[PDB]
Amino acid sequence: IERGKFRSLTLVNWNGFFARTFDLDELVTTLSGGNGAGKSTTMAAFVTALIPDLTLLHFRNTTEAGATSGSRDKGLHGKLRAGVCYSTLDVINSRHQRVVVGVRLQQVAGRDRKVDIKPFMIQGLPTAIQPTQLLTENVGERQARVLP
Amino acid sequence: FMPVKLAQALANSLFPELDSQLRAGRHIGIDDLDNHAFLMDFQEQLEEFYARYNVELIRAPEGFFYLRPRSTTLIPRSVLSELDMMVGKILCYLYLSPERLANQGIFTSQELYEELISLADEGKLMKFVNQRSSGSDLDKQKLQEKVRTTLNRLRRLGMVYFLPNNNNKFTITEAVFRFGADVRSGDDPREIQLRMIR
Amino acid sequence: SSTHIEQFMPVKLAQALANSLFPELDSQLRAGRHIGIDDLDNHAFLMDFQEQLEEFYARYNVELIRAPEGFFYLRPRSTTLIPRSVLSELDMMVGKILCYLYLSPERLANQGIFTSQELYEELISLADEGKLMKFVNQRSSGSDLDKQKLQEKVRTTLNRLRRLGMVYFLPNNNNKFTITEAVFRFGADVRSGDDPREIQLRMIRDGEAMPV
Amino acid sequence: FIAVYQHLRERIRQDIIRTDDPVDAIEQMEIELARLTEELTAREQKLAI
Amino acid sequence: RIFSQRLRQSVQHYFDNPWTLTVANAERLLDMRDEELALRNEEVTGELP
Ligand SMILES: Nc1ncnc2c1ncn2[C@@H]1O[C@H](COP(=O)(O)OP(=O)(O)OP(=O)(O)O)[C@@H](O)[C@H]1O
Ligand SMILES: [Mg+2]
Repeated sequence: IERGKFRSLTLVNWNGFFARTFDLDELVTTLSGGNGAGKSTTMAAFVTALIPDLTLLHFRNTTEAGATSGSRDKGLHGKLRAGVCYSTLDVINSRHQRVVVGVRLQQVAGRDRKVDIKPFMIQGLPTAIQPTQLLTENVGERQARVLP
Repeated sequence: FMPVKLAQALANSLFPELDSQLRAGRHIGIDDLDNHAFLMDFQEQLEEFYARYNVELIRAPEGFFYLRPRSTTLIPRSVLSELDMMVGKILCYLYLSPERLANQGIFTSQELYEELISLADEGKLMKFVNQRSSGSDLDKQKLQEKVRTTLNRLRRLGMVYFLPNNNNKFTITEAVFRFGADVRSGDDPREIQLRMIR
Repeated sequence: SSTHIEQFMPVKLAQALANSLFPELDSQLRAGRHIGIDDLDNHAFLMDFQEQLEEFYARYNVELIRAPEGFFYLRPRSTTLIPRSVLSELDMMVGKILCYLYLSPERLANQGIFTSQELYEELISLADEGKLMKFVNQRSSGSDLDKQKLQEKVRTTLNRLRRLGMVYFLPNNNNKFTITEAVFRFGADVRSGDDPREIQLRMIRDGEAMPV
Repeated sequence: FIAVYQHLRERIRQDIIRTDDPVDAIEQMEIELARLTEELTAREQKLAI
Repeated sequence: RIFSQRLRQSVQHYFDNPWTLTVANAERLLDMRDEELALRNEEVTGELP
């Protein structure tokens, strides 16, 4: 039997990323770059997309690992920009079925730094469609817009 | 077993009282010297103690402590009235700069009454009293009554401290900020507070 | 030695407070719920650490009490740290009737399952129907609309007693329910064959009951 | 002594034990005890199988 | 035949000395009324990589 695999990860309107798509590897994928480049942010987006349970999600620093802190802020809100945001995964099923899972993220206006999540799923999408293009509208001269 | 410092904390004579208060929803500010110091000292363990109830112990950035229930709260929940929030937002506005020179931290019921009346829309006012009411004396009287009532509620919350005499004059604590607006880089507090009030 | 649980707290009390059952129970108890023999988990827990709990709650100026029938409950003192409230007279009428129903061997064959209609029928059989109707409405004179209103008030108060833990509805049918021994507190004014006035005085002195 | 008796009189559990006489109540209680012991014996025998 | 008389007469004559029991009635946890959720909408745009 052929085991399923994760094909790619897509980020839209995150802190520092407007619309970026990482193509995963069959065995190992590495992220490199100086401090503050955005590696841990990519990890967080993936996990978020995986388990949208807002109760659970808590992104501590790598230092202070293992300390149950109850911090005032879970650390997700700041990784998002104003407006609408997305995080999606493309998966090839053992059945050789292409399925697109993801979440719609959006900041909540108000003093409390809260976040809203709406999961979604897509089945049967043609192999020629890329999520980056599916989630954006081409407005103006190569100045695309994101769509709700 | 149980962590030693947690056992120490809840063995303290101040705990029962503070527990009682907290469960009620009271906010602990810098004014309550002993309670605030106690929370500062034993926060790391009290947070864990109250997490067992599916209730969150939060320290606001301004400095005051309070409890926030989850959906799964073990403590029976209760919710504020629209009028309540109205009033609260009002008090947040009154925590102004000219306040210092205007009243030296001590207000009166009439200040809030008149501010409420002046700043709010008629329609929502009506909604607060009864939709069939129309600009009548009796209506105003009832509104006054409700104001007093809600004010008392708030005092229970610890938002507002009445000066110790029968007359209705009070001072506003920092914890009123919980009503306040979101602050963005360079934004003027007066404007944003009014924007939400509108 | 220092940094040792015994310095601040008895081991058994800390062991109790660390149990997974405590928060539930605490929450409930504070809310006024009575604990009987049927909810094993809770009851057993109570039994195991009785004295520690009593000592604990004492801090609050409240007595953790154990009735002879085996049910636990909270009785606040005058100086209580936790608020105290009183039941309505309609609640008492339904309470004393539920008590007589529990005792009745004539209905023991039901295996504890009673219907709101049977309760209502027993109540009207004993109390003054037309005079009791006064609490529903000052003009009540036996009209069916007023009789249905009385039945609905009964349904409501019964629902409140359920929350106090005095009665349990069936898992799928709400028109039927089962009694528990906690109802015997409604007989506190007559369990001893003595002068009613003196009994009443004793009860108010103990903080069990208030007049109206 | 009177006080003692008065004290005790309230503490009776249910109707079948309503002998207003404490001392009289004792035996009834004990009867219950024996009854319960037999029921327990039968139940633990059932549990084994 | 002990409680029949004892309890029936109490219900029959309750209104001559109405009395009420006491219960623990701890306060409910006051919370903010949830306002209608207001998200941030900004129609963001940008150059595509
Ligand atoms: N919640 C947040 N609010 C504001 N800025 C944040 C937040 N989380 C991360 N940042 C900033 O985003 C940038 C990316 O941080 P991130 O941890 O993803 O980088 P990195 O390349 O993984 O770094 P490092 O390897 O040092 O952990 C950094 O400037 C960090 O300060
Ligand atoms: Mg990082």
